[PDB]
Amino acid sequence: SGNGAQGTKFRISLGLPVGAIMNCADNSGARNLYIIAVKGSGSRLNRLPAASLGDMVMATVKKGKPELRKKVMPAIVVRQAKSWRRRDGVFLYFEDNAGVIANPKGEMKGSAITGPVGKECADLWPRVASNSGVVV
Amino acid sequence: MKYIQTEQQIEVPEGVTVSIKSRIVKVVGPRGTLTKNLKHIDVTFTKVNNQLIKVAVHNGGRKHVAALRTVKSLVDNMITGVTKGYKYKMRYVYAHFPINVNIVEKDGAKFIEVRNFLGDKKIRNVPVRDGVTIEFSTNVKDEIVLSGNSVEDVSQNAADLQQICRVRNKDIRKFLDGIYVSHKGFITEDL
Amino acid sequence: IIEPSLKALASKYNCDKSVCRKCYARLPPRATNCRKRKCGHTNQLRPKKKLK
RNA sequence: GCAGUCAAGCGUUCAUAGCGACAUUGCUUUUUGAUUCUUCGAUGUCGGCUCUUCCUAUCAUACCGAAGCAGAAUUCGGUAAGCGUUGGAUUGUUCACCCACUAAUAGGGAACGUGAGCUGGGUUUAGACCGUCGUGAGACAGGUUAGUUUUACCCUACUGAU
Ligand SMILES: [Mg+2]
Ligand SMILES: [Mg+2]
Ligand SMILES: [Mg+2]
Ligand SMILES: [Mg+2]
Ligand SMILES: [Mg+2]
Ligand SMILES: [Mg+2]
Ligand SMILES: [Mg+2]
Repeated sequence: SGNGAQGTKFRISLGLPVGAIMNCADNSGARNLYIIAVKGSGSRLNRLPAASLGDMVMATVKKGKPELRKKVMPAIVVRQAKSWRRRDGVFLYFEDNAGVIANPKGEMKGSAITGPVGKECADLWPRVASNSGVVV
Repeated sequence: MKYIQTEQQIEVPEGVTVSIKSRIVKVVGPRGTLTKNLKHIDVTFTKVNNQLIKVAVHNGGRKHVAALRTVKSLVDNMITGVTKGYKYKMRYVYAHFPINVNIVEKDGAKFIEVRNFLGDKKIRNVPVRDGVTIEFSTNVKDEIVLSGNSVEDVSQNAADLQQICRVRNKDIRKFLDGIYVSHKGFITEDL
Repeated sequence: IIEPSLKALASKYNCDKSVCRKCYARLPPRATNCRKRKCGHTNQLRPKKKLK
């Protein structure tokens, strides 16, 4: 929520620490992404930096096509699993964790996105919402 | 070496009449009145014949005798201020952004207000002291005129305006933008 | 607009100043010693650098 | 380890923006020596974990001064210890070295802070193996494996409570 982020994101619950493997929502060859860092996180002794819905993270593809493997690169979270509260009132949670890969300007490498995408993620990133299928 | 006695001579003009008790110097004339407390100095004043006053020090050192001549110039400036008056002119300097200044009221206090100094949104208020009276000069572009009895007030009021418009985090040699003091003089001409 | 007269007005305050070598303090143009007492009133000054 | 003085030279031009040889004057006890004053009727000998406080020789944050300071990005210095100074891969490690984030990943002290607070990987008892040395018993501060961590109810201090 900063690197070319059009708008400001309200706080939500932190689902994915470093070491989590979310799925790959896009169709650019990658199968699943191992999160190593969060762009724009704090620093406290012993605390793991934790991503959430709409954040940008540094990820390495573990399972997938051989070109994407073995090179750290940016990505965006599109579905969570740890439930979060919206200002409107209701709590909600997706079935599984997922995220698209994208260059640091915030532009989609893949063509389309399978499954639903969060409304908090869609507004913060314009190029995600261009290819987005179901918005919540 | 402890000087046995030293003295200076204050020449009083035909208009004014000055009064001193302890070390409180009242000075009255055609423009108005002034006052100054000098109870930190240790000197002696003495009258001789209306148009001449004699300040003196007895058994003074080097730094003591230095302050003796200072007192002459302070009391002289009170006399020249109440007779002729003081008049400080300043000019605007700018390249791209034109500075727009105007006198504004706030609880009847009167402030100088500088807008758009080097293309800024912050509005720079500067207070106007008691005695000084500001007015913008017609038929000369980008000029201001301060004037009053006291030098201490007028000059200090000019200095505040001067020092509220600094350029921060830039090469000041290149960025020559500000409101600078041009000419110091008197209100009345002739003298 | 530089303006010949108003350039010389601004340069009187900004450019025409000396500087102490020890403490880098700004000083008047024809001074002999630095007014700051931390550097010990040293007598090693120089002119402020010209712009092009 | 840290700081001065002098200034032959470097810095297109120019001793001193920023640098600086030959010399010379200091401060420090976060290095290592030199010494053997105290302790051998014993002051528990490495590192890590945990937690508090202090120092400034200031890495970042506040406000400033210089520049070979157009802007942007940097470089040198002042007042300042108010407030911060991380997550990992390998090693018992201190130290080191990489990856990543970050405003920043500054340096130190407190019996080389801290074992009736922990842990016991390391060192340094007894078991055992290899290599070199020794006629041999054995040696090796060379490598490798397995090896007991006791006691507070007393006075004070601290935290609460009459
Ligand atoms: Mg830990
Ligand atoms: Mg002896
Ligand atoms: Mg003991
Ligand atoms: Mg200091
Ligand atoms: Mg110890
Ligand atoms: Mg203990
Ligand atoms: Mg043999």
